[PDB]
Amino acid sequence: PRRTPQSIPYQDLPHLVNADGQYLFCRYWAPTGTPKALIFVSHGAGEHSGRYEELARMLMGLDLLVFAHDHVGHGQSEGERMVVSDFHVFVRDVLQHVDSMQKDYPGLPVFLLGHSMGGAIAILTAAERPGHFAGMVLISPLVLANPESATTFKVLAAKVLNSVLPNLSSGPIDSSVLSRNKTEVDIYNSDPLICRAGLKVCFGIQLLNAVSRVERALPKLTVPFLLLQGSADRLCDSKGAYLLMELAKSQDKTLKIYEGAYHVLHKELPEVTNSVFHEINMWVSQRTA
Ligand SMILES: O=C(c1nccs1)N1CCN([C@@H]2CC(=O)N(c3cccc(-c4ccccc4Cl)c3)C2)CC1
Ligand SMILES: [Cl-]
Repeated sequence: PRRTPQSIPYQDLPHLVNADGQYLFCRYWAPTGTPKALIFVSHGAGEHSGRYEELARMLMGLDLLVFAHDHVGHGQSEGERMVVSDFHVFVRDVLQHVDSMQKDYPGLPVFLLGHSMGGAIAILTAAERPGHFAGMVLISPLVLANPESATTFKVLAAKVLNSVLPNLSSGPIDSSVLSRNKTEVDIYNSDPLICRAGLKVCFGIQLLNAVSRVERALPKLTVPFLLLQGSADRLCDSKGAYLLMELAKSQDKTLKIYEGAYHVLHKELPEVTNSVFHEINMWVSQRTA
């Protein structure tokens, strides 16, 4: 039997099989009655769909059907950890899941919610189906990386690829600089479904591809969106949030900046997280009435 990386059979779990034959672990939060809309939650690099439990519960409380999967190489899905043949795999697999749910809830609007790399995936998914999605909620989306970090990575990648230097990595995710909430940092660090390994050069190249593709997509974007961004984001530079506001053609676009907040706004200090939940609730409520 095909099993998760934790050895649990997929036959016992909600799942899908992607176009490459890989099992992806799925998660669903359905309201008791007819949903008003569907919303797909797109997690980021190194994490998984279970990080979004409370936000998903809030959205299902608004009578949306919330759905997600662990991207290939993440969480309880198959694949070598935190690698991908090409970044578009993630987009393709989101569209598979979206298409399979929409046909069983025909006529319902579909939203996207994404954080960080998951926000890049949401942008590229909406740009691939222009006019299709009802709206997108973006939490610190990967639009422009920290320029020092990105430069460092490009230099390292050239040494590995071009000068064949072995076993080099620019390092693992450092959660301590991604939230000011120390309790959330500790919870993340001990989550058994995250990836704590050093960044592989092949995956960093796909993240660079993502940023390049997002840049080309921004003028095609017409989807309504809410963009939430912290001013002290060490990973997704706030300049990218301003770029997205400027270059998207969407007629319905809103930015909220959280002064002093770090990258993971939905796992930040309680005043920030509570605001993030409130703002998402009101934005989605107003667009699902
Ligand atoms: O919940 C948490 C908490 N932190 C503190 C408290 S809670 N999170 C979940 C969300 N991640 C985001 C999601 C995402 O796409 N990220 C991402 C994006 C681009 C690059 C890299 C990267 C950087 C270096 C090495 C390897 C890699 Cl891959 C990571 C990190 C952060 C931690
Ligand atoms: Cl892509």
